[PDB]
Amino acid sequence: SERKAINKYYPPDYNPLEAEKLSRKMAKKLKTMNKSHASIRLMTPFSMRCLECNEYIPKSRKFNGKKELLKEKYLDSIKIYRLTISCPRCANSIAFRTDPGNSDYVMEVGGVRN
Amino acid sequence: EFLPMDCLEESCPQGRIFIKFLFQELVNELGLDELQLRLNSSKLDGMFPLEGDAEHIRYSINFFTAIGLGLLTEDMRSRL
Amino acid sequence: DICQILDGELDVLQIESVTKETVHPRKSYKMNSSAADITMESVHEWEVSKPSL
Amino acid sequence: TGVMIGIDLAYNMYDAYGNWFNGLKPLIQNSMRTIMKANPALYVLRERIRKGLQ
Amino acid sequence: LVDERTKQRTAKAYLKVSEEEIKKFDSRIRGILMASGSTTFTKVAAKWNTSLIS
Amino acid sequence: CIFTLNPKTGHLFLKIIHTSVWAGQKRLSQLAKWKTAEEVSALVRSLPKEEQPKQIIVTRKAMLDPLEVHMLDFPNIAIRPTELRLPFSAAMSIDKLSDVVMKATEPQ
Amino acid sequence: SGDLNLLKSWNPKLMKNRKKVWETEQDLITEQQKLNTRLKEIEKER
RNA sequence: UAAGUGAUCUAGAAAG
RNA sequence: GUAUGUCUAAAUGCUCUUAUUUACUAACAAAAU
Ligand SMILES: [Mg+2]
Repeated sequence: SERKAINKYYPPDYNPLEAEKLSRKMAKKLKTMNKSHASIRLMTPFSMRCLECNEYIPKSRKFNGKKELLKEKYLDSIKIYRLTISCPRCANSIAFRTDPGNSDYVMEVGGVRN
Repeated sequence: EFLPMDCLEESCPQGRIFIKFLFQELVNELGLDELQLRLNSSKLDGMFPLEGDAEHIRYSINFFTAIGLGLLTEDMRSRL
Repeated sequence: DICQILDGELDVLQIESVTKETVHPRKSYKMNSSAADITMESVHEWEVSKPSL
Repeated sequence: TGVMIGIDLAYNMYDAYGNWFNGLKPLIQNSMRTIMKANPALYVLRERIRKGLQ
Repeated sequence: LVDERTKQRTAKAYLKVSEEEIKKFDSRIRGILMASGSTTFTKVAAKWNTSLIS
Repeated sequence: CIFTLNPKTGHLFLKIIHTSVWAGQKRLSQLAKWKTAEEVSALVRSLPKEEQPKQIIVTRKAMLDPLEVHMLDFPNIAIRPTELRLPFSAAMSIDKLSDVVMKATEPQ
Repeated sequence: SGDLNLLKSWNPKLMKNRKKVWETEQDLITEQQKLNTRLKEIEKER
């Protein structure tokens, strides 16, 4: 019952491998886990303007974003991500990408950096 | 703490310097004249041999001179 | 691995059959109790030693 | 009558105890040694440990 | 203490870390301890060493 | 098969893996790698100190670690990777070898 | 605390990620160099 | 002629 | 300290991949020789 709980109770018949298999079988059917744009909490490094309503969301402002994987990676084996945000006033989907060549981000049809 | 009991031409490289060092230490601790007196009090034939022994004490005297000390001259005078 | 080894050296040690028992999955990590993992039938009668290392 | 093979995963020590018949024991020992040198699972475990420790 | 003329160890001088210095040390230790709920054990240890060495 | 070729003398130490090895098994590829490593080790053991290798070269990338593990007894023998996608996967394309592989009732 | 993003995997400004990227570049770069030289040699031959 | 006997704190769980 | 709130009428088995993690959480804490 307590966040540092050592052992979760299992039923008396719990073939772990079998259980895993079952879960897998019922993971394609599952709504969540079988989808993109999984949530995340992030502060905004770019400090940018929301292109619709010009709301000047500043640096380090916290948002409940959606992180999604971009299939087209950078180079070969180092992934890059789309990080969706909403502007506070108008609900326009701002987002950005993390191209690690410059050790920084790229704006993605959301707003503009300034 | 210890009793001054000490067993000392041929025997003079490292050993001689060690002896010198010891003497210096003694001087530092005691006080020159006092130290000398103390030495005299013990039998002490090795550090200061009293008998002249045909210019064998000359070496000892020289050694003593090398590290600032007294009584050597007196000893020398005594023997002639 | 043990089973494989047994299979490899069946007739050398006079082994009829090497049965890997269908234990309960957690038997690996039941430290209180235990169970025979690899039961081992003989062809002729084995003359075993006392419990030793 | 039987044997209890035992492998200390955190020290990589192994030992077994129980009943034996003629010619078995050396072979068993050899097998154990082989396993310790290279079992896949054990190797994996070792790797994991290394990773943890860096 | 030595007389420079005669080279005699003519006096003694006993030492003790003044209470103020002790207090300072204690304060330093406290500081090291305080503001260290996170810190990598090693960092803390290093700090302690530094203090102690000083 | 386990194609083990000495490029100096042309000695192909071909271990024929039998179908009875894979009976009632899982995580099969991994197992196979381990088996291969074991075989290699055995081969090394068999070879005397004069005839033993220096660089055991491996074709694939992920045949290194198991081999290394198995070859801790022989630290003098280095295990080498390669950029070359070498064509020893066409050992079964050779006829006689293929035939031999087919006609095996044991590990050989 | 201040900047949250610093405790995220995806953040590229995180140092680990940067290191990884560098490693990737370094390996790839090396490969390119190896190939580049070969290419140059070929050109020369031609 | 006589050294060398004994004094031994602790000790984890939750939430924040 | 892993926030939160509104919203609710009464195909089957199969196997194969792993020396990893699109991992998530930051309420917690922050210095040198
Ligand atoms: Mg509170």
